[PDB]
Amino acid sequence: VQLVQSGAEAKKPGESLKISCKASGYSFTTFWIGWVRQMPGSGLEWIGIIYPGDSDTRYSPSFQGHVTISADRSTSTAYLQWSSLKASDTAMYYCARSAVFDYWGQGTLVTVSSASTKGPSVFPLAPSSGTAALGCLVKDYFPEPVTVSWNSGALTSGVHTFPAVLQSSGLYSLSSVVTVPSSSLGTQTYICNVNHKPSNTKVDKKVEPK
Amino acid sequence: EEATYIFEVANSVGLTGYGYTWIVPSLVAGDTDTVPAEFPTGLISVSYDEW
Amino acid sequence: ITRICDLMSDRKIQGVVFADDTDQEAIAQILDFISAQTLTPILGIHGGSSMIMADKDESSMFFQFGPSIEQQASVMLNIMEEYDWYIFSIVTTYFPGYQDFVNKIRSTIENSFVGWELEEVLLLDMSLDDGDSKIQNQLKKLQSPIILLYCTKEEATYIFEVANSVGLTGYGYTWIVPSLVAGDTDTVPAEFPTGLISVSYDEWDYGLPARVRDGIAIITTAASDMLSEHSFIPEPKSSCYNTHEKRIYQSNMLNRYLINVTFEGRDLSFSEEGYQMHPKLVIILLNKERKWERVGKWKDKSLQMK
Amino acid sequence: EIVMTQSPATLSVSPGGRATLSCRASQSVSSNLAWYQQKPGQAPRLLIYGASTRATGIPVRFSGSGSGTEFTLTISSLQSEDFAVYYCQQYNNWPTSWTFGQGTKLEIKRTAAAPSVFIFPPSDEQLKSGTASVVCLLNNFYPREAKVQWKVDNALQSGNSQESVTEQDSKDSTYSLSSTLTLSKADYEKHKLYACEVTHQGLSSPVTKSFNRGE
Amino acid sequence: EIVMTQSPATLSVSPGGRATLSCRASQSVSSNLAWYQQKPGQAPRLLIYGASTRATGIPVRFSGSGSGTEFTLTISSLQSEDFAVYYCQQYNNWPTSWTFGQGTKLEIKRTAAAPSVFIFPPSDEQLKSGTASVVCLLNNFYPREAKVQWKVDNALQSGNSQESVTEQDSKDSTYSLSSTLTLSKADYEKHKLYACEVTHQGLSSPVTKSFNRGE
Amino acid sequence: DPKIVNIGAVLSTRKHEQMFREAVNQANKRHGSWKIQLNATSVTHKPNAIQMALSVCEDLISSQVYAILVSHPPTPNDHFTPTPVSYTAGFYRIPVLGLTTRMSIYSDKSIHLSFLRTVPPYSHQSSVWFEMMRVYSWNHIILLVSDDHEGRAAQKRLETLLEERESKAEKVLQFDPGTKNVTALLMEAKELE
Repeated sequence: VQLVQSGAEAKKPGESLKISCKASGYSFTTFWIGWVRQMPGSGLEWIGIIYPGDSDTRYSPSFQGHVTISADRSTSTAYLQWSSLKASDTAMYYCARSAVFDYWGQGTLVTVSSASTKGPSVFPLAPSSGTAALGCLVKDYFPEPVTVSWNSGALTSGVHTFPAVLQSSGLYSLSSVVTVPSSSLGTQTYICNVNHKPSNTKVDKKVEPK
Repeated sequence: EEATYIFEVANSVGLTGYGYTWIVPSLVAGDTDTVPAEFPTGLISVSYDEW
Repeated sequence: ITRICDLMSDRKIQGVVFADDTDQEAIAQILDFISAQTLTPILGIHGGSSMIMADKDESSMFFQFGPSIEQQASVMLNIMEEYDWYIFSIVTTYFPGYQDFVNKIRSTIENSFVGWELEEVLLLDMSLDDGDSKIQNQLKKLQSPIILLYCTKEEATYIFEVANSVGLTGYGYTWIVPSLVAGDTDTVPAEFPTGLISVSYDEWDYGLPARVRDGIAIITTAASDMLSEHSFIPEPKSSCYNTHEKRIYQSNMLNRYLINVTFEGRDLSFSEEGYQMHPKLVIILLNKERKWERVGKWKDKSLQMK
Repeated sequence: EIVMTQSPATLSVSPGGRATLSCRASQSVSSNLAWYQQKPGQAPRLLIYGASTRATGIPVRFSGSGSGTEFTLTISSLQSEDFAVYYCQQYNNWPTSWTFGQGTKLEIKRTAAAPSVFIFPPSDEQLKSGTASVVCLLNNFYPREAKVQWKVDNALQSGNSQESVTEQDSKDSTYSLSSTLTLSKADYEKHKLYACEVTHQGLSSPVTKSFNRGE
Repeated sequence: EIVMTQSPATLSVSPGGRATLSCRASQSVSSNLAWYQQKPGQAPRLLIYGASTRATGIPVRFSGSGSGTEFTLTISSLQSEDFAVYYCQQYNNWPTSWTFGQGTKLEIKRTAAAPSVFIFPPSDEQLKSGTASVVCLLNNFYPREAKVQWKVDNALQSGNSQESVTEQDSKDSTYSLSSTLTLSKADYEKHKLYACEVTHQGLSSPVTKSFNRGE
Repeated sequence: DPKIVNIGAVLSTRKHEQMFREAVNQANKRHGSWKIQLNATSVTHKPNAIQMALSVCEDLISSQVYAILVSHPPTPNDHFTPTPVSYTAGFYRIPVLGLTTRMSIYSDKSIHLSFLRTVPPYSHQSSVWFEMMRVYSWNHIILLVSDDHEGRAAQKRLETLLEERESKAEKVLQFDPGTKNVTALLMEAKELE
């Protein structure tokens, strides 16, 4: 059995999108497909369950009349289309398998944010004053994600990628840090490489003590 | 309690029908408020003037 | 079915005899079905076909060697009457033909001028749930020196257990069980009330060579009689898939030929029902040891015993 | 109309120990209850259907029981490699209700580890942008909680610091903390002493370490 | 005239499992059997008396019963304090024989660790006594099965090196090995190259620590 | 995870298979599909009963059915319908379902040992006759059943239900089927009150 979902996307408030959950593991009319939502720090909430074989659909009591759950008969893809009323529904939607969420999909990260695409800002957080911590702070970027590597991936010991925090301006900030022995402060070159796919930003920043 | 066991055995072998009536004294009767185990209906006993 | 289809397609056979060494019951159904759909006669001599089957159909030609329930019942009540015992009782359950059993018993009791007194009929069902206490109560209520039984071989163990719980199989008392209850004489359900009596078909006194000899002789004699009387012989269509073309002729007179079977001065006439009219039956008794033994034989409507 | 509840709070356990959390049923569901062990950054996996059996392809280190009582976890003799999040849901009748819990997340237990503390002032290149970011970093500490205080000229700061804690490492199961304090240029230039106070059970006394602007 | 057999000799029970050791009764020893367990550095304690009971102040993990026929216990929910040395003592004719057996032990499983290999020549002071000892030291390796040998001018040596293995480490569950070769001063001065070669589960290839005399 | 199970049915016309499949599809939708998946194998009637028995064995060999349904043939002769499946797919003691079997000689659990039917037999119509008679002021019946299993069992049931009311049937006049000369029986029934 297998399940493939639509790619992650971000849209401005007041728009209607569609994500297709396609099942290629079993017959298209044998199970009741559904939809669940997992927002950060909220849990799991059911949205709608539909049988693609007869388009029979049911929806959650606290959501009904806010989005459509369509399907097909040959492409075997269930379309979970939303409406313009969505403004704070940024989450990672999943499609169920047999009404008990047997085999989940890859997930579709849907973002509804007012911030537009813009490249990240990388700052070298240098060490001072026999192990010292040094890193790179990636701030003020949108949308997700940002990949930070040390020495083009050759440096992996002690590398910690902090979870991104959200500021009031609808932007994200994280720090990628690493502990290094103090004997290698001036005898080794440390450069952090930051890549942001949506804005295709590729920046290599040297980290040296101030 | 011995009487209760004997009644259990007897009704298990179908002796306390409508043709076998049992007479028992007051010692077997005990307190006249509880009915332990089987105690098949139709038992006639004699006791002291209590109530 | 494929073996038989190859059989009447390869060899020009008009009538076929089979032998089996298993107690399978469902085989008799398919042999009867073949004997009905195909005009050729089918005869059962051993295996599960020897077990009595209910009745044939409109165009079935299937004769087996097994006495009917009525014949066995008559033999055993004749044995009981010969034993200077005019008292009996009825115990049975919900089984196919038990109604005919009771009807035959009642009819022969009423027509007889002997003083037979039936004391109630037991028809408790062991397949019910939570009825064990009721069954024990009925077993305790009924107690007669002579009692007949009509139950399956599996229910024999249940009846043995409830009787041992009742304990009525102590001093002088008898019991008679049919052929189906005994099953295999070498085996016993570990609860034999030493002194049991039963009537059944012959355990081992008629070997298969003699049985097949008798069957072949009967078939050949019937064929010769049919060929000499009507001065013609029948022939169906040997088609396992085009058998509908074999219905042009009506070879019903073959049954009239087979119903006059006899050989070596023995009344071997076949009943229209299918059961043997004049078979040999053996009485078995249970001794002190864990084994049974042949007691008497049934021949020429006579019973001998020691 | 009966939301499943998970308990008790957080149940981080040592390696080689069982994991038993309650999903006390408020309704009278016939036999249905599930937990669906999930790993953040992945999709939840099917753990139990019918609140009594186990699906094919899964070991027997997690199960459940109950028909009218509270369906509860039946995990015993497990390892410490899971450290997964545990919700609990049920379906009394389908598809109508779809009641779900909130999830009693389970951490990983270990020996107490003191945090390696460090500070990071602005690198003089964010100064022209008009934003000053000061980062306090804690590395390789247990447990997750760590009292972090930002003091600007030894003054209490509230509502201007963002805390980010990493998950347990695959090697030593150690957490990392990053407290970022973001201020304007004018507010940053009005003070010189910026200090981080780090209090943890792995330290005999809380460590207070300060830096000065322009050095 | 009774012999007790304990198997396995080292019950390798991973953290989060069970551990059962039986006492093979050579004959029907009534219904009375005794079980004892000792951790290193501590005397054994009476675990089970009478082969079916539990001692005072006892946990509920291990239990066992029998009637003098291979009385076997079962210990589940094993913690990190398990994996001690287990002995069994039968008693039917108290006192007539009181024969003992051989006993066994157990170990705690963990991830395999690479052996840190070091070498040590004489410090030019031990050779003044006419005897030279050359040391190979293995640090923090799991399992304890590490095969080491000595190469003296690429010549096989056997029966001249004494090896000591430390007990399981209380922190990282690791062993330490010290293999010392002892020779005369003339023999030590008769050769220059001395190497210790170690092969282990965690080593892709054997690691050789080598040195030359007077360098 | 849900093990595939095959439930088969033999029934006339090609069209009937379409709602056979539709109904078995609907049945699984009522429950979940994470426990069991329901399939179906279908075939159509054909004259030679030997061929039907052979195809039944081939199907159960190729389908290991959990329950087989048997229909009536559209070629009259309403007696040969449950001939092959009753005893061919009965050796393994597997349930068999019939829909339109008003004949009662299949109800004896001595020959078939595995048969469930959804239509009552003619003994129940005899019971209906009794119920009609119960309050209509009629207590002087005359049975005229034909000498056959389809009628003899009905007569026996009618008798055993009547004797519960301490009443009796005056006559059991019974003629064999097929023969067409029956007049004297009516005269015999004529000479009564």
